Amino acid sequence: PPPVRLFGVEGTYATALYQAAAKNSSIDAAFQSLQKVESTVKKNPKLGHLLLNPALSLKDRNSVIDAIVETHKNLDGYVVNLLKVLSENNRLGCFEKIASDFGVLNDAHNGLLKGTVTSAEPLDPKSFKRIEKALSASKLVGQGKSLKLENVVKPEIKGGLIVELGDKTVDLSISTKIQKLNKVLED
Amino acid sequence: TKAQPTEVSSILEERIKGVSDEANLNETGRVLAVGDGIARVFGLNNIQAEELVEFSSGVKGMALNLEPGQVGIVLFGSDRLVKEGELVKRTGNIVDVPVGPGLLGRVVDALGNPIDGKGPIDAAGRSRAQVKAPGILPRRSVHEPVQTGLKAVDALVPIGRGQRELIIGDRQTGKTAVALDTILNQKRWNNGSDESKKLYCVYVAVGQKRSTVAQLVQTLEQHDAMKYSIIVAATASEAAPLQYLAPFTAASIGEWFRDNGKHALIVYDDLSKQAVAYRQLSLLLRRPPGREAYPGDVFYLHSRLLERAAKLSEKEGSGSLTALPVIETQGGDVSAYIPTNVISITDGQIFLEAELFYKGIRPAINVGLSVSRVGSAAQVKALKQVAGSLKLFLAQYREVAAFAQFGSDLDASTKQTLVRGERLTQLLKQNQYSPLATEEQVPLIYAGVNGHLDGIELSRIGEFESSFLSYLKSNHNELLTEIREKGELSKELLASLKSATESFVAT
Amino acid sequence: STPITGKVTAVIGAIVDVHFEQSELPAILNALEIKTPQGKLVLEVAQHLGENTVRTIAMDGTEGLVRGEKVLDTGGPISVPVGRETLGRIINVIGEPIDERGPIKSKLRKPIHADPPSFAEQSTSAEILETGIKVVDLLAPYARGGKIGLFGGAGVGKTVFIQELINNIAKAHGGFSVFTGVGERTREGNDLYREMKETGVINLEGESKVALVFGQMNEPPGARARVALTGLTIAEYFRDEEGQDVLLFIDNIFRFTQAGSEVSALLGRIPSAVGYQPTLATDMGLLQERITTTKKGSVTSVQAVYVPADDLTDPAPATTFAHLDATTVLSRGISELGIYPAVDPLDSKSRLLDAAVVGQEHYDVASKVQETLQTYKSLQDIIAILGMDELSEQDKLTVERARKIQRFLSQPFAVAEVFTGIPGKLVRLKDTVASFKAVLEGKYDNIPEHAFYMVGGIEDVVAKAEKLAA
Amino acid sequence: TPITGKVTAVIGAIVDVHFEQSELPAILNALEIKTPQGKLVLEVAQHLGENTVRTIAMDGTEGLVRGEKVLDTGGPISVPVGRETLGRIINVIGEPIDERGPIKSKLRKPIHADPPSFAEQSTSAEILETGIKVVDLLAPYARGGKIGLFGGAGVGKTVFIQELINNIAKAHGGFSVFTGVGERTREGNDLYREMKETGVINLEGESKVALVFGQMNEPPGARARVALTGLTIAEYFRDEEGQDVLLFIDNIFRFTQAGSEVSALLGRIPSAVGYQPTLATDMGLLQERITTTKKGSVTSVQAVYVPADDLTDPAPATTFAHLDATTVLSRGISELGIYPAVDPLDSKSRLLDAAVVGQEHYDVASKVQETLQTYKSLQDIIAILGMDELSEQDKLTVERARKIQRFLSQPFAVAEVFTGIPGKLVRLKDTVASFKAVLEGKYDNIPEHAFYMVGGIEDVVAKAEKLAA
Repeated sequence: PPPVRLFGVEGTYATALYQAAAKNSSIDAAFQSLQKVESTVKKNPKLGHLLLNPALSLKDRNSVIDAIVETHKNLDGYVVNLLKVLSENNRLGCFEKIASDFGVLNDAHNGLLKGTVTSAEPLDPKSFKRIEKALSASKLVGQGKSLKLENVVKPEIKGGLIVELGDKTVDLSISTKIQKLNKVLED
Repeated sequence: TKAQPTEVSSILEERIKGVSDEANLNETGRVLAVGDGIARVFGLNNIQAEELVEFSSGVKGMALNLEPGQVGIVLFGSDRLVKEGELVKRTGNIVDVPVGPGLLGRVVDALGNPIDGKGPIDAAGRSRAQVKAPGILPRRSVHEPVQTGLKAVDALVPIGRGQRELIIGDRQTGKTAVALDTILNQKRWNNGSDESKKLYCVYVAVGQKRSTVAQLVQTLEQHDAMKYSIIVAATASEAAPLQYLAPFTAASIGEWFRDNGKHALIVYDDLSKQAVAYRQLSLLLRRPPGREAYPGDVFYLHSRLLERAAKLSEKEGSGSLTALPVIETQGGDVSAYIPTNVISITDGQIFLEAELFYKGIRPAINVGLSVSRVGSAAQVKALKQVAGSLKLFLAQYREVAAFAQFGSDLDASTKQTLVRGERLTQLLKQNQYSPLATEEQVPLIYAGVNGHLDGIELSRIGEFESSFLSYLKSNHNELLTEIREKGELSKELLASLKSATESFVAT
Repeated sequence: STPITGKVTAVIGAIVDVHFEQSELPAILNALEIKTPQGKLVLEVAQHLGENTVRTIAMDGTEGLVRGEKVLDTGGPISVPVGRETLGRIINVIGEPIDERGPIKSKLRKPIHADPPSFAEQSTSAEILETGIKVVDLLAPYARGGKIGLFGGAGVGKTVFIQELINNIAKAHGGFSVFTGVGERTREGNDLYREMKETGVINLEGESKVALVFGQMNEPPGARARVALTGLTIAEYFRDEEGQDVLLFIDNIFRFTQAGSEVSALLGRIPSAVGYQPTLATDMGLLQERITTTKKGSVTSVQAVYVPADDLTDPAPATTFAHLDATTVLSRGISELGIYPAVDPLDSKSRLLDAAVVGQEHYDVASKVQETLQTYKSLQDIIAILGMDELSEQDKLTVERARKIQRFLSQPFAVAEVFTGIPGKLVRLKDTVASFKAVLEGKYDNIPEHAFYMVGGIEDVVAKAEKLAA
Repeated sequence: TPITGKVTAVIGAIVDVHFEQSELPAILNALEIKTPQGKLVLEVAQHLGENTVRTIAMDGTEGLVRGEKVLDTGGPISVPVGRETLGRIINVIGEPIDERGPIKSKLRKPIHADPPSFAEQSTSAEILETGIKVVDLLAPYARGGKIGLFGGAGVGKTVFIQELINNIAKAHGGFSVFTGVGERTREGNDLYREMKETGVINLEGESKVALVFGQMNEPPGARARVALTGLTIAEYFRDEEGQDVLLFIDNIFRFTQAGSEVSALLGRIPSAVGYQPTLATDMGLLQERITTTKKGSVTSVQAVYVPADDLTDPAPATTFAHLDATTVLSRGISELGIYPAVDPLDSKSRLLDAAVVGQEHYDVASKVQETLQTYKSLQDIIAILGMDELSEQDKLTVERARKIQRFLSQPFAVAEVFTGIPGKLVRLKDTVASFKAVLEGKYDNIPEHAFYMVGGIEDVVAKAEKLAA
């Protein structure tokens, strides 16, 4: 079956798009065209960011689609069928949802991996780079699989660190150790 | 957001590819949810409601749910045969059965396959599963008797051609046997002639085991009556949709007789099993269920079924389908939804009580709750005359008998009632497989009602009855001939009968 | 103008969903017609569900509906025909001439959804109908423009009681009547048609002082629901527009409740108590409120109610019990006692009985009756074990009187010259009060108990005493 | 087959597979997931589409890792049948748990099977005697019959059945099947031990009873298909061997119960009480696969653990349809101390016809029924007021009935230990005689306790002398 089975909430639509356009081989193209229309949707503020949510007709929904495909003369044709589907199912709220999901599948085709290095505060770039190197060096990142690593600020955790990527994490935090210390001195 | 029937990834992926249903799916469709003997197919965009769909596995399934998604075809098949992703091809016919006269002497399953293997049925037509009941104007008032040859039934709740009377009472307390007796007494006219006095008999057995059915056919063949009987069967094993479909197609078979202007009688054993079947069906078509889990429109189904039997107008001959519904009462609880519903629909109740069977009253009829609303409109005139105060005696007996056990003082007047009452009850009792002619029920009832049995001791009442009949057969066989021929007791007959009773009550 | 085209989307029993043309939804309670091989199926719009997809209830069978089948829109509430030539016709739910004396000669048509009268219009009368039936006259007098209620169980000759009422009051009264049968059996139907053809209340050339709406239980539950509505509009036409008196009869209103209950599930409404529709109260209310005596007409409904297993506690009977003006309970026991009327005197109670409305004498006489019977019931427990032993002489006279009264109430019905074969007896109200007064005074306590049984007035009781004497 | 899938979900023991192939197992096919626990057998029950079947799991699902390899075994699992299944205890899957090593067989037959047709039937009428007096009087067994025992443990469900095995199956020469669904393990071990002791199994010697045992510890799904497995073994005997068969099923409430458990998980709106909407159909299939065909006569015995003795619960109700004799045994009568504890006004047989057991027998039985019903009727009056405040006629009736009740107590032979009274076996011809006498009150003149816990009429007399001493 096609790489990465997500099957989200209306992510079966994304899956469908992925596999259908994967056999067209125009997934990068599709993704790019989808991104371009998604961006111009995001930069369309009245409607589709203020009537992102529906209340429109079938016919009016269709006419909203016609304006959307009026803006782009490069819009593939599988995502023009996807637009049709979304119009017909009268979902537009799962427009960005599908975009994100198709993106995950797409970047799975690309083989880009994602990670996160939550910390209390944002840290040094030297640390970021050393960790990125380390993670790529480690078997955790496979070869032919790229690494995207995002440091995030998670002041919710005070002190400590957690490295996260490929749903496998190493958590060397202060909080857990403090917890354990406390617990053991409540023994 | 929400689940949608087009979520299915194969449908969905075709839509992305700009591929469409292409209208082949106006008459074909691809299975995609199946299991539990219920399928839902995508396609069939033209499809009559209630149509029969020939599954490409080869099964037939009626279609009862039509959704803009997936039309829900209730399979008549078996799961193991069926496979998912199959194509289904529309029969193009709303459910229909072969109907004729050749069904006489045939056990047939729901789809009309002779399961007794008497080979091809000579069916003079096909009919449709639901056929609307004839109009108010298309009825004629009922007046023609139907008799089971059981004195209690005939006397207390007389049945007429084109009536619905509900046999209700505790499960498998030989419930069936009460009905079978009717078939047996219908031997006398059937063997004879007079078409309007012949009731062809259609016994419908739903939910019953093959062994039960086999016993029934054995008894019917033993009493040689299978010839005028039709047995429509849907055994317990056979599909719940087929069980649901079975009464309505039994009705159609009956309607051919009725329509032809001939009179017939349909026994529906057991409608309770129809309800269970419709329950299964409904809950796997996932409509929200009615109280007691039986579907919310169970009444509509049952009501339409029962109202399709009656006596037609003189315009339409006056062929009468007569019905006897039979409802099993679980723990004798009539407050139960299915019993409540049926009670309203039917034109009589023939309440049976289990305790009275053990008490020795067999047939055990709970005569207080047994009613025939139409009543003695169709009752034989002679039998009407004699049994006029039979109700009063029994009703008085019921009250008096209750008091007597609560240790209240008893006078001669109460003991007159007690003596009379005891004899009447004993008079009513009859052994299974013994229907008795009206000509020989009228004397016995005369004797009882005219109080001569009060004298005769309770133990030997059965002896008296047997001997009395023999005596009348020997001597007052002229009297019997007259009762048969004129069906009314003239003054001469009443006097003759009184004298006859006295002579045999004098031993 | 241009019928909104609808395409069926889902046939899910009676519920049939249609997909009307965009930017135009036929309003809730409208009537859609779909031409079908069997007439025109009428679908009553009952919800809007979104994007011009409605959910409607069928009023005729749903066989052979092809998905996406063109649906014309009539554009408004199911409109029957009304007129004075609707009298003596059998008219089905969607207003078809099932009279079978050919097409009804329409004057006007009216919708079957109409808002009940306002508080201001309603004017409360206080006049007494009398049926000549002893139990009714003494213990629960009926009142002009009333809402009489025949609560009782299964087959207590419910129809038979109504037939007796039709025999007496309807034939007598000059007003119109409307006979409405909701889920009546076709056996009962044929009898009613024949019976009122025979009594000439339906005169086949002559004028008819009754109209018929025979609703058959084989008709879909949805259609069964709006049999009632149809009947109401005919009555409204009489009450208002013809400005005459009416004398509505509906049978059986448990079927009306039941019908709504069935389609409740299909409408997707969460089951309420004992599986009844959650809209039970308001639906009952619309029916009951529609029937009233306005500044204009006056309508006397007699509504049969089937009380499952005589559980009046059952919420559907209990709700109806409140809404009806002049309750009468007919219990099984009384039938079994052989007393026909089956009216249970203790449980039949009408607030029309007053010492002003029927005067002090009538009231006092009835008060004595009520006490006598209630005592008798109380004494039943003592009599059961102890017998007539601990009882006083006074108690013994009361017991004897109660038995005499019990069987004095017994009176044969004219329509039970077939179901009992005894000539019917109707005794005028004043005469009944007098005759009962005598009994209570004990002026006829020398008369045998069975010489009160199943006979009319005092003259008759005395005559049956003479008969027994001989 | 190289048709494989992965485990998408493990929602209870109703695992869901995702067949990644475009070839899909058919419904009622069987799949094996190979585990370090051995194998797990699953059986396809739904296709949910998108190439995801939903499968009943015959064994426990502890430890399953999602995505694990599924491999398709294909079709209903086929158990192994033969004479080499005689005297073997086989697991649900079929593995011999009596450890006589792998059962070699000729024919392996699919667990699911279709029930014999209406054409293929044979109507029995032959009385089969039990030697239990109450049974003989009220509702005698019949060869090929389907007899049923209602009432839960609280009658000692097993104890009644054990007596039947002891009596009937020592005189039965044909094959015999005990299939015990949800049978409490120690009791099953006892049965196996007893059978070997009574030589009906001999593990060096011959056997002529075969065993299928499903313990109540077994996961619900396993319990659901224990019955179907047993029915296959039975079909081989009934059909292929042709030899007459006995069959015992204990407990078929557990069969229903197992179904009721799976139903919710399967995705069904549960019908009344909680039973599966497919309760009737499921009951239908099982009970029409035990019929007496022209190929063979199989006497079947069904044991229903009536939940709290509510017969109104739908599962006991649906059992009544498929039985030709019933012997409902009541907790009340158990409290009265009567073993056998069979309720006498709640027993029935189609074989109680007067042309079957003879008019004299029927008349005798009739009088008992009437007498006992009177006795039950006057229970109210008796409790509220004394028996000396009953009618003269009635006090005799009551006294007779009190004797009849005690008379029905027959010492049990298999519960000879438990009762502590040496068992009895009383001939049917003898039974008719004994009751005839009692009804004529011939020997009624001696203690009611003399009628208590004894065999034949002669025994009552002797024990009266014993009591007199």
